[PDB]
Amino acid sequence: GHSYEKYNNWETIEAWTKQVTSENPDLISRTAIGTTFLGNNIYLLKVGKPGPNKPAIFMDCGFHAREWISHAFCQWFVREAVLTYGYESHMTEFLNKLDFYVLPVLNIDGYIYTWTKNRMWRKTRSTNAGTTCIGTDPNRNFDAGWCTTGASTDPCDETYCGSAAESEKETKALADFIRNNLSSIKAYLTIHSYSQMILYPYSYDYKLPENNAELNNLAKAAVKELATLYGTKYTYGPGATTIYPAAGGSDDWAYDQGIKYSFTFELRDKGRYGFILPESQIQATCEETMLAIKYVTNYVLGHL
Amino acid sequence: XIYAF
Ligand SMILES: [Zn+2]
Repeated sequence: GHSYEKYNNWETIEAWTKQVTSENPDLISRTAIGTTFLGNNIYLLKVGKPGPNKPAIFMDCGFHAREWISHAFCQWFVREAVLTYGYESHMTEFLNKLDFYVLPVLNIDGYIYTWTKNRMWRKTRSTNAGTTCIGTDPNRNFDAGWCTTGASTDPCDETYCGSAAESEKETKALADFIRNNLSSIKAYLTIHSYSQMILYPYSYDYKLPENNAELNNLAKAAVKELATLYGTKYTYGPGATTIYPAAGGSDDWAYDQGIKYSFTFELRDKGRYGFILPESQIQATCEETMLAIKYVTNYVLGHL
Repeated sequence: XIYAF
């Protein structure tokens, strides 16, 4: 069955999205924002106490198939939201004043594949013209300096940027949903591993966002809150100089749509286990990440 | 998450 303490396969995660919404209709509603290449449903959980014209924070997990602690965290977040609402004053104020759009797994097809065939798969599972090589890197497929740097035009590479921007059903679906909801989404958070980083734009170029100083201080403060629990050390900064130049990412794209608070989160660890983080580390990773997420939420709330 | 950075 489903556990928050273990990695769950897609069948279990899908059944969980229905069940947790079913058990908490007062705090959660579910939709799909599109389907994947292989016809799976890209679910989105709207977490919050329903009200007219509320602002929102958008968070996705599972961009990259093999980064399983990412998927894990979205599920953890949702449970913590429903558990502490009415019991922990901050989360209670958060759910009352805004919504969280939580997209638990974006790249469902790749995720299934990491379970069925290849644990180290990263990309989507779509076919490509002129080759047998499979998949596009969803985080190289967004219309942000698309395919100009840090991406590959070779479908056989794990940073393949796609035949065109948003060529992928999954990424077009995410981009469509965000455009269509631009006026309410105030922050964009996308969960990855591993590196222990909080990154903001830009990555597709060395330029800096006009609110660079704000973004940097918020990341700084977030990294601090995160450390308070277990002393886990994160680093922070513009993607381009903080890890590497890479075009077509969703964080940069979201920011250029006008969402001023845009962050990629790289969770545990720093390489000892890498993508194959032991399940015994799930709870600790998620707990400390919550503090960073909640700090940002609080900040966004006082800067509407 | 690109290998091997
Ligand atoms: Zn990643």
